[PDB]
Amino acid sequence: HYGIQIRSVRPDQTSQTNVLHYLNDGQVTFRFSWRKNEYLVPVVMILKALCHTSDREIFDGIIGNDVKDSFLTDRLELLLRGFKKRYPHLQNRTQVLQYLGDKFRVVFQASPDQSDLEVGQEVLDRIVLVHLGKDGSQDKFRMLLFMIRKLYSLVAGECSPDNPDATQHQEVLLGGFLYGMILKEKIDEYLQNIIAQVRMDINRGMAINFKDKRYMSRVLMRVNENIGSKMQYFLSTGNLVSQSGLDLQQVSGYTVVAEKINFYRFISHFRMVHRGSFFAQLKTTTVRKLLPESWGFLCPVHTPDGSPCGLLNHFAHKCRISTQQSDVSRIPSILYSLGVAPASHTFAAGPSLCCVQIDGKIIGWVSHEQGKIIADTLRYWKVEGKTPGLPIDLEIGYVPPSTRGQYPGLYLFGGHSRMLRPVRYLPLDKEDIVGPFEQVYMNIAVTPQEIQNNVHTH
Amino acid sequence: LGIPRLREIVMTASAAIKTPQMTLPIWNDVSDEQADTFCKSISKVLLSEVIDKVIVTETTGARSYVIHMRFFDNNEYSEEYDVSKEELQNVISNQFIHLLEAAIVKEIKKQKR
Amino acid sequence: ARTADFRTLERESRFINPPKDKSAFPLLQEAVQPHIGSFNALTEGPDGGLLNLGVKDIGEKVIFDGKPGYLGNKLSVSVEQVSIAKPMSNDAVERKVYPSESRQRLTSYRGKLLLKLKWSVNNGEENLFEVRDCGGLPVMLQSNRCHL
Amino acid sequence: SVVGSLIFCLDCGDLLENPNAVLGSNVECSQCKAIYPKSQFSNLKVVTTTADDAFPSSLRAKKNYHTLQLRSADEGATVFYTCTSCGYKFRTN
Amino acid sequence: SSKVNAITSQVVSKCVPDGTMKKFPCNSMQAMALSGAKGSNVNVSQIMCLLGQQALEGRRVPVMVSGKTLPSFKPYETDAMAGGYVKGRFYSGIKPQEYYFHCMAGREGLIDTAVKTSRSGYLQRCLT
Amino acid sequence: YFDDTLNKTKIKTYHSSEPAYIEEVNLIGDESNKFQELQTVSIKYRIRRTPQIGDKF
Amino acid sequence: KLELAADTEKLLMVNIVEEICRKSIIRQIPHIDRCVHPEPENGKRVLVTEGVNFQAMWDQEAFI
Amino acid sequence: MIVPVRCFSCGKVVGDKWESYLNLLQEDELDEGTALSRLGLKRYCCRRMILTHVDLIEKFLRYNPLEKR
RNA sequence: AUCGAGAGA
DNA sequence: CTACCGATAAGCAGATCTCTCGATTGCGTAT
Ligand SMILES: [Zn+2]
Ligand SMILES: [Zn+2]
Repeated sequence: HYGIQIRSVRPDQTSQTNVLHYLNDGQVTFRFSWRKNEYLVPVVMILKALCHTSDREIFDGIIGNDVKDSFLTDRLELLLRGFKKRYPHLQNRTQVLQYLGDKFRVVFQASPDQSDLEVGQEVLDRIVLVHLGKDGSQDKFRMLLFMIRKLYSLVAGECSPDNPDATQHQEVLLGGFLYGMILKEKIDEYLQNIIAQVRMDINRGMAINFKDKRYMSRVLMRVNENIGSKMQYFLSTGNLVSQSGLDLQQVSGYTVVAEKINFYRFISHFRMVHRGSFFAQLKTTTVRKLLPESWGFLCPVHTPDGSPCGLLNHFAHKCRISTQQSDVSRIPSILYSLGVAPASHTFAAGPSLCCVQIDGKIIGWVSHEQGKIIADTLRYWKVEGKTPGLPIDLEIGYVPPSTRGQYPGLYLFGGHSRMLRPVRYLPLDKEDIVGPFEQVYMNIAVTPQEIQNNVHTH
Repeated sequence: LGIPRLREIVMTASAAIKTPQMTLPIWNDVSDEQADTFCKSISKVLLSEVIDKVIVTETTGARSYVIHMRFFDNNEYSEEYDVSKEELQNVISNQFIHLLEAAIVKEIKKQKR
Repeated sequence: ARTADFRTLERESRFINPPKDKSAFPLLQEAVQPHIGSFNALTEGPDGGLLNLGVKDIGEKVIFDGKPGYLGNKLSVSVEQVSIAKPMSNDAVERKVYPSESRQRLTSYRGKLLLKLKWSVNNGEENLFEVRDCGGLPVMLQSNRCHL
Repeated sequence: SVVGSLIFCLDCGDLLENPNAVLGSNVECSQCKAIYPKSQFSNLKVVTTTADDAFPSSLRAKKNYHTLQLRSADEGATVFYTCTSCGYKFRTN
Repeated sequence: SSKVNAITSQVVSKCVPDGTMKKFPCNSMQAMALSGAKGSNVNVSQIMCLLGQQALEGRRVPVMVSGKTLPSFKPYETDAMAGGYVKGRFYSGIKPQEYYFHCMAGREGLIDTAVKTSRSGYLQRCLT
Repeated sequence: YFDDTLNKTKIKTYHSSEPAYIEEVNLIGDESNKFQELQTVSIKYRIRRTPQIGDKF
Repeated sequence: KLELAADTEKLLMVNIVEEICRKSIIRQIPHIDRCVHPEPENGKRVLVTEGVNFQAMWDQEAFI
Repeated sequence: MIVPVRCFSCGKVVGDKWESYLNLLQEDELDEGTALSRLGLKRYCCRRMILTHVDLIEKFLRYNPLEKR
């Protein structure tokens, strides 16, 4: 029942989920879904397709200096040996990519010109860790090693199950990003429609010419181009008619009618965030509970009574949602100045070092005390708007080392859909912006009368 | 309690209920100490409830295992569960080793496929 | 002092003559900031916007003709630019249509969606570009694709 | 080259086959095609231990100023005082 | 919860009705409570003495993975107020943290009533 | 409206138990470039909701 | 000490051992999970056992 | 919307006092209490009618369909 | 007629 | 030495007070 789920999102704000199930026999499987169909793949196959890597590199990546962890060593031996025994061939990344391309040809509608090697590169670029994007295979390799370490820590009992229904591990789909995703999907289907139309031309009538403007204009007139009408249908019905399916659960009820009974109703229409229609038809009631993680982000009071109680909650009136990607390029340069060892030539692992990670991309490794110091310094320089590399909206989601608690590490976040609230930074007395991920570890007094010395920072 | 129990009783008449219990009246000549001792000697005790830790020293120098079993102190687990050295040795020799062999061979047959 | 106060005079003045510089109550618009920002980000911002990024990520899907190793001439259709126009009407030179008109007509308030298709053949031997109307794309009020 | 129960080749960095599953005095790397004599591989002793939490038993159970560190550990902590009577604020290093 | 409920009982038994300003039968609040017209001594005590421990799913308030039950309280705060003990009355008002905890409890109560209004609907028809 | 398929004038009817007053009548013309007849008209009603016994406050 | 053929692959030998230690019983009477001695309510002194097996308790007449 | 002609609770005509109330607030620096007192509104039932009137008809009047805008 | 959103006790 | 009857792992059928509003098949084809 263990696993690791990451919801990677492309730069055009499209989502792709990659899970890492654990098998009791010692092998980890990689699960994704291209169309409305689930596909399973051994984790070492993708780990070898990502880059030219040996088996000693995988071992030294998933295991750091703790070669004496018999749990880790036995799990890794079983995993590597099982891959080598199930697929005795595929000794090189080229062979692994070719095998992946052979595995996925009809599912991806790959063209006959597409070689198997480049089809494997295509599935690699469109499935595993899409947020790293193309030309980020080394980063995807490091992130997969990190996720395997974290899964082994989870099954070893050294980590706690991150709560999916806690606001600490949630964001909000803004509803304009959903519009953009559906537009991208519809124009993709439009391209597929014109390709299928020329396919029917080929199969029926030999009169074709891919250089004829008359032929182009004649075949385009035989396809459907009412993307606007399809968008109007989506807005009118709420149904998400998708041939591929988004990374979402429900298929209907995405658009509500903004009622105008009074201005209070109208304004609250634009402040409500829903859990989903999935949880309305259910019996488990742990998802409706009011949790401390919603302090300052979700309203404790404003929630309807009856069926939608606990699911149709509203934001605090000072809860800001980031719709723009923050300038993050020079933050890695700042981090290396603070003491973060670069993630290219460090060779460290395990939950005994702080994994400094920016927007789902590993930046480096550093001790826990130094990670705490770095988080404090980033907060100080973020509130004090002198350093040009640190936007005020940066969410410094530090997680300290505990005993069987959460997985430690420094998790800097930027980008869209984040939940942000203004809170007064007590040193130098200036406004600060915090998110749900970092809030649950920082002390935030509710009134200046009750600040405790060396306790509260905000 | 409540609706789940009313369901178990009058809605489906389940032969296997969630919490099967039976009440045992006691003789008035049995002290509470004797009643508690009887409760301990009647309640079940698994083998895992006297185990401190298990160390498996696997050596392939033909693939062996040296399964050292560590128990609590005798004057502790005998007092807690009324289980002695003789009964512990008997269960280990008869049922534990047999189940271990069965699990090992089943896993071996599974790994062939 | 006074803990609270009716702002009778300024309320009456602002009712009689609305502001010409900016809307009072800035907090009333920071509430709908998420939706407006989400819709604005798909047609503006760095790298051209979310729609341009999406059509870049989609790429091209190709087909062959089978005419005489050699499967024939390729047809790599793709999109590289998506533009949204503020809603207009043709009732000539196009005028501006307002959401008041949309509500009164009991019809939608939709702009015009234009995609330039890239009818590439044989890996860039010749490219037949063409923009094309794709129906009416509904737009959200007070967004950069609205006249308000 | 050898850690616990896994043996890696000194050059290729590949996980060698199980020593007792191959022919005598010869184990072949799947990529190096190199030769490792079965000597110096006497004891592959891997010692484990139970989960320390897999046996839940009753016996198991019975057994205003704010100091801050900014740059590094070497530099001293900075205390950010704030008087409550007047609102004057200063930091001490 | 047992200890803080003992303290709550001490407070209410000490301060009602001896400490009240307007007394029965003039005090209409106590008149309604004792007479059985509306309310109860529990409601009177919550209005006039304190709200007491907030019980959630048979437990106190939930605690995040960091040991903090709320951002205001330091990790592993051994204090009754941190765990949900509201030393506040509806006559004088409750602090923001106690307001948050009381909202937790009220939401749980609303959920339970919504479930219980029809959790027992199939049994009657199956019998009848 | 007069129907040519019937050669007889047919009326519609206020289908509501609650009486109302005509607030405004909007003449909507189709956006097509041709200039057709009047085909869509919007009629608004005003209902006096004097507070009576039974409604909630 | 336990021994096996060299041809066999690697086994966890901790997970299976833990499962077996959970499974194997030292002293149990069929269907009885736990017998406890609650405080005597209504005056009578009663014991409650988890699991019903009437014919197994008929033999302990000296205490029941 | 438009000033109520009569006070709800008692029935004293307060509809002829809205403009004079605004004048007393504007020209003289009289606060609401003193202005209401000078207007002759003694009972708080009468005072609330003019103290809390919103006069939304001014905002309603800018949408004139009979005038070129 | 069907499925989606919501509302009252 | 094989037929017949149990006996647990797997598969398969099924319910859990009133009232508004909004929306409603995709292509294809032979003239
Ligand atoms: Zn090698
Ligand atoms: Zn009056």
